Amino acid sequence: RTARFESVALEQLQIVHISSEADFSAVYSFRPKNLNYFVDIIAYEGKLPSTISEKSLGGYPVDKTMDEYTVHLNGRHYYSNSKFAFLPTKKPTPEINYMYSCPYFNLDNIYAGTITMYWYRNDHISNDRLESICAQAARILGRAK
Amino acid sequence: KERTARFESVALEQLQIVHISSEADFSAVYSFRPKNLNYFVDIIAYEGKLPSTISEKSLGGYPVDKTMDEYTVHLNGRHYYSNSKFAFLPTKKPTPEINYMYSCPYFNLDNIYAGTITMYWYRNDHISNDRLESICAQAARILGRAK
Amino acid sequence: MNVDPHFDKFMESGIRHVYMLFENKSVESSEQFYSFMRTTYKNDPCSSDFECIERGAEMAQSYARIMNIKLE
Amino acid sequence: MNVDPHFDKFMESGIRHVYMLFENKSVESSEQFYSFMRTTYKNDPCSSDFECIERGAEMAQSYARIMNIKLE
Repeated sequence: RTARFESVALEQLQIVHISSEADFSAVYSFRPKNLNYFVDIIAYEGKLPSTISEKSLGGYPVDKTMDEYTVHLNGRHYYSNSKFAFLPTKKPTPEINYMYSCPYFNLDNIYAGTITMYWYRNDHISNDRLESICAQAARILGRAK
Repeated sequence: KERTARFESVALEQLQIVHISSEADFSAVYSFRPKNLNYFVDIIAYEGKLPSTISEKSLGGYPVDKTMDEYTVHLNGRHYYSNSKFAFLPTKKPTPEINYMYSCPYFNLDNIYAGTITMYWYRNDHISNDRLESICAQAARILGRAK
Repeated sequence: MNVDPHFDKFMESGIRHVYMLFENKSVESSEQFYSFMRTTYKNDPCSSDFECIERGAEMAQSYARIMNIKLE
Repeated sequence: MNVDPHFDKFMESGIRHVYMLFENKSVESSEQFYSFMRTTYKNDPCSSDFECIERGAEMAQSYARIMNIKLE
């Protein structure tokens, strides 16, 4: 394999996590290429929600029918109070008050994963700062492959 | 690389089988580019009588219109047949000399829509859709493995 | 996507009826499973919606017993 | 599709307004074209249908004039 994408997924999530002042932030990544049957966490920052704490964060099945998937294919960002399509667990995670996320597309211009920010406290910076932090990192992951 | 060059040898093998046993007038293997994206379609091998509307010009680098029925019917899992709509025939003109097309998709090792096997007639008697179905389907399985 | 609608039926049925009960999901367990579902399909493709929904189920089910995978 | 929908609007604009008028289409000509469109998009993506439709067209026509490709 060529890693290198994960070196860049680390650097950008650093920026995303701190700039957004989120509690927990993750880069999700789809598999196999262009079929998006599975979703992995390839980098996180912050403290894991209690529902994924001591559990594998990889190889979780993709429900293409949840809102976030379809919304990302329309090309807009997703936020939610209680819907975490990609978070690697079936259990609900009510300790999350808010999630904001944006797709990133690889060099072949295909939905390849998400950059996602999570809040345990119900306060968070504006969605507009969330967008520009998100989009600037999305653009960098897209070039990285 | 020359992965395509190997696939072309198989494409030529399976097209021969399809053209002759279908008794078509004109048979083609179409091949989308780029992988997974399908903005362009190429004839990579044909048999039979080139229709006038695509003689003497290039049969490569033609653009794909994804709103045309055949593209979406293929992605819905069906064979396509029509006596006027030729989504992929590399020409913007109609081709009234063609009485009937029949086509089935093939898909590659990665299970992506990668192209089509198509037969064409200039007479309006063709063997039944039912025979063409299994003729087309057996060559589709083999192209799908040829990566 | 531009996916083989039959493999995608067959694969999604395998995932929702079996693979999502897997107690130990990981990167390479999904890739072994995908590699088996892909090769099985490609050597003997199912031809229809109804045929795929149910060959995907019972083949993923077989895979579970072959490589002896913990469920529920 | 699961293509980046903004690049898709952008690439299809260039195709349906310019590339379709290329008098000499070929494996190569269509390869250089998509390669130019992908590079330009990936360096400076658009973030809007109306923008993407419109930049895609201009860049294409600009590529056309740059490479001196016969139209009509």
